[PDB]
Order: sequence, then C-alpha cells, then structure tokens
Amino acid sequence: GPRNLRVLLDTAIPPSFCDTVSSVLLDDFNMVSLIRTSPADSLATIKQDNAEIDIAITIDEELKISRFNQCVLGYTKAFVVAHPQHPLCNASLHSIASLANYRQISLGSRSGQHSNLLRPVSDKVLFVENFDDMLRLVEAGVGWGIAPHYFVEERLRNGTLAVLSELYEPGGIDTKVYCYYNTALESERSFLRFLESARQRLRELGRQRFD
Amino acid sequence: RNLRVLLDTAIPPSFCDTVSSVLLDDFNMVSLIRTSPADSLATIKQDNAEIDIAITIDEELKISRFNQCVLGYTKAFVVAHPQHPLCNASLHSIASLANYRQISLGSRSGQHSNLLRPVSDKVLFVENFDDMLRLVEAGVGWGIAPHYFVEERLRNGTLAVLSELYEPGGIDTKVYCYYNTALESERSFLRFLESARQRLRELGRQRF
Ligand SMILES: O=C1C=Cc2cc(S(=O)(=O)O)cc(S(=O)(=O)O)c2C1NNc1ccc(S(=O)(=O)O)c2ccccc12
Ligand SMILES: O=C1C=Cc2cc(S(=O)(=O)O)cc(S(=O)(=O)O)c2C1NNc1ccc(S(=O)(=O)O)c2ccccc12
Ligand SMILES: FC(F)(F)c1cc(NCc2cn(-c3ccc(Oc4ccccc4)cc3)nn2)ccn1
Ligand SMILES: FC(F)(F)c1cc(NCc2cn(-c3ccc(Oc4ccccc4)cc3)nn2)ccn1
Ligand SMILES: [Mg+2]
Repeated sequence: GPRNLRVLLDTAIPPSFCDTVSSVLLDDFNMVSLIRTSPADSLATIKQDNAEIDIAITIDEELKISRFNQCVLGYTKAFVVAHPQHPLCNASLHSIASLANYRQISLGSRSGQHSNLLRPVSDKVLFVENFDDMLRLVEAGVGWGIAPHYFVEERLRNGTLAVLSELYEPGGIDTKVYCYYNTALESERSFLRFLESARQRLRELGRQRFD
Repeated sequence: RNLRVLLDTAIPPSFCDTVSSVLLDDFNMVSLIRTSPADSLATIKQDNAEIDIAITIDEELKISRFNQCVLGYTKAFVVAHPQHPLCNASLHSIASLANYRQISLGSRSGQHSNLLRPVSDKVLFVENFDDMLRLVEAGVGWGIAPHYFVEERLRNGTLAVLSELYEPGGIDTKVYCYYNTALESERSFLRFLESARQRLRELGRQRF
C-alpha cells in the first residue's frame, strides 16, 4: 500500500510521461520507488506476488489480472520504422501484409509467451530484450520494428530511420497507457488525487505538441 | 464506378456525413451501406459484396483483399440504469462488471471479434443499439454504447456512466478504414483520406 509505493513503468512510456507521473506521486504519496521493464514484462512482473508492486504503468493490456484494477492514464504514440533503403521504403505503399513478408525485430519476454498487443505480425521474426537493441538491428538493415516515438524521434529527423506507418496512422500509432493499481489503492483518496492530476498534466503535455 | 462504402452504426452521424461530404468531392456514384459493428468485417469478407471501403470500429490485422488504415477516433461509454447496483459503488475493475448481466451486440453468426466479444458469461444479445438501450434503461443490464447514442439520456438522468474513472471522456475507440487494394493507387482515395482525416480531426477537437 502507500507505506512504500512501488511503481513499475515500462520502457515505452516516454521520459516526460514518466517524470510527470513521478511528480504527482511524490506530491500525494510519501515513499515512492520506481521500477522499469520493457512492455514485455510489465504484467509478468506485477503478477509475481513476490514483487509487491502497487501501481504499474504500461501499454500492455490484460483485461483482468488477479489482484489488479485497470484504468486508462493517457496515450502515447509509436512508429513502424525501417532503414531508409529497406525494401519497404522502396514500396510507396504498405498494408499489414507487405510487412509480414519481412523480418520484424520484436520485443521479447523472459517467459516467451506474448500478449495480443506485442504479438509479432511476421513469421520472419527476430527477438530482443530492449529497444536500444531492437533499433541497432533495424538501423543495420536487418528488419523493421515498432518503437516509441521518443526512441526514434532523433534518428527519424536525421534520416538514419524511416517510417512506414504514416499512411496507416499519420502522426503515430496511438497506444493507450494503462494504469494498473492494487486493490489497496481503490479506497485511498491520494491515489484518486493522483489520477486526477496526472491525467490532467499528461493531457496538457500531450496536446502541447500541436503548438 | 460504384464505390460501395460500408459504415457501421458506432460511427457517429457527424462522422458519416463528413465521409459523405468528402467522397462527393471526388466520386460520382457512391453507395452507403450501414451494418452493426458485429457484422461489418463479415460483410466485407463475403466475396460478392463488392465492398470497396469499410468504416468500422471492429479490428482485425489481415483481411484477404483489404488494406487497413486508421481514419479517426470516437468515444464510447459503459452505461447502466442509474439505480443499477454498479452505479452506487465505484467501479475499478472489469471483474465487478462481469458479475452482472451484459446487454451486448449479438453477431449475425455468433462469433465475435476481441473488441465486441462480451465480458460476462451473463450476456443478453441484441441486434442494434436502439434495443440494447431499451433494456439498459429498464434495468436489465449494463452495456457499451457509442457516445452519440447516449448523449441526451445521460443528461435526462435516464442513464448513468460506469466508464468515467476507467477512461474519462469516454473509452477512446479507433475507427478503421479497410479499403480494397484497387484503391491504393487512386488519387481520389488518397485525397478522401487526407480530407476526411483533416475534417474529422477538426470535428473531434471542437468538443472543447
Ligand atoms: O496522455 C494523455 C492523457 C490525456 C489526454 C487527453 C486528451 S483529450 O484532449 O481528448 O481530453 C488528449 C490526449 S492526446 O495528446 O494524446 O490527444 C491525452 C493524452 N495524451 N498525451 C500524450 C500523447 C502523445 C505523447 S507522445 O510524444 O509520446 O507521442 C505524449 C507524451 C508524453 C505525455 C503525454 C503524451
Ligand atoms: O476523428 C478524429 C480524427 C483525427 C483526430 C486527431 C487528433 S490529434 O489532435 O491527436 O492530431 C485528435 C482527435 S480527438 O478529438 O479524438 O482527440 C481526432 C479525431 N477524433 N474525432 C472524434 C472524437 C470523438 C468523437 S465522439 O465522442 O462524438 O464520437 C467524434 C465524433 C465524430 C467525428 C469525430 C470524432
Ligand atoms: F512501440 C511500442 F509502443 F512499444 C509498441 C506499441 C504497440 N501498439 C499496438 C499497435 C501496433 N499496431 C500496428 C502494427 C503494424 C502496423 O503496420 C501497418 C499496418 C497497416 C498499414 C501500414 C502499416 C500498424 C500498426 N497498431 N497498434 C505495439 C508494440 N509496441
Ligand atoms: F460502443 C462501441 F463503440 F460500440 C463499442 C466500443 C468498444 N471498444 C473496445 C473497448 C471496451 N473497453 C472497455 C470495456 C469495459 C470497461 O468497463 C470497465 C472496466 C474497468 C473499470 C471500469 C469499467 C471499460 C472499457 N475498452 N475498449 C467495444 C464495444 N463496443
Ligand atoms: Mg486520442
């Protein structure tokens, strides 16, 4: 419970999003400790009763977890990228099958079983533990991948990466960011104050890109 | 020649009209077909439906002859009669919901996408939103309804929301556009997308 709030935030949440969630927690709760995992292992980690994790902020959806409630905290944007001379830039156009005929570089779990959300499309798949690794193989020409905006922002501008999804969803694949909280927190007014403020600031931050 | 566009009933009317007004700028014959969201993807997959475009909230990755693209967004609410048990507590999990009866859209077949598949094993199927809400008023169950379908009755007080702590403003729902691959070349289509998208975006931000 609040004694030591332990919060897990996956690596697809962007720094701005994280640092915002941090402010509000430290403002409403009074011991806070943070854990980071790739989206692969968010839900796995919180399910081990071992990990005593009170709140978890992740893009991965599991409709109902044992001890945990689900709400939607905000949104974030992810891009299909490849190397500029990759063949899927050759093609002007893409469907989700033009892709599955090529090597996808995909996040993997320590388990090896995958959410519907993080399920690879292709069967030409190759698997990596984190996004830096993923981007290293994409950058070298090995396949395509699905990464957060903030991880490919710089390299897209620089031309060292290309984007295949702008026809699919101009601006980015909008990905909900779920907040899974413990039952203990249901009752807590502080957690409800935290939802209010975080939502409101994440909203401000997110709408603020259109200035 | 005849552009057969399909539009499920979760697409708000302003959304449909925006699509009509934009197709008319680049097409001279255009058929508009409505279907429940539970039957859209089935309808296009039938081979002799000659459906060129389908606008719908239901999702699949790969469909036979069909590209996919995200056209916009829309908002949907878990609703319930106000004196329903659920209203009185606060709802933090979908497990409090699966314990009551759900008034869901039933399928022409019986198979349902992940999105439109009911939650409870306590389910009551219907064929349109009109019906789903007659029941939910009468007190029979809770259900998920397009935002426009419940706007006025949430003001009446006829009807209550259970989603507002889940996702305030409403459960954000993507509206996909599945388009025959004959359309990927044609300038007409791509300017439809560009203008439909621009207009739908102006339309959604206008709520503030
Ligand atoms: O989080 C949101 C919470 C509420 C919200 C409400 C509306 S509301 O106007 O309809 O009430 C709209 C939006 S919106 O910005 O997504 O439309 C939101 C939110 N979206 N926030 C963000 C979008 C994209 C990015 S990104 O850089 O990582 O791609 C963000 C990065 C850091 C922090 C927030 C981001
Ligand atoms: O369609 C959208 C297309 C682009 C878009 C871009 C941003 S962008 O700022 O990130 O670039 C934001 C948004 S947004 O408003 O959803 O954030 C959108 C869109 N959303 N449109 C709508 C939302 C909710 C409702 S409804 O509740 O009455 O059904 C709508 C009803 C009719 C027509 C459009 C609706
Ligand atoms: F990076 C990240 F945040 F961790 C992240 C976010 C995720 N979001 C979930 C999701 C992924 N897709 C999607 C997949 C492929 C695609 O390809 C095309 C299809 C049709 C036309 C053109 C291209 C377009 C969309 N949509 N939603 C998933 C994984 N990883
Ligand atoms: F109306 C409509 F557009 F046709 C439509 C849209 C759909 N969208 C898909 C979807 C539905 N849910 C969702 C389901 C229940 C829910 O209940 C709670 C859970 C936890 C806390 C509180 C309440 C919250 C969210 N999330 N995504 C699906 C079907 N039908
Ligand atoms: Mg949005």
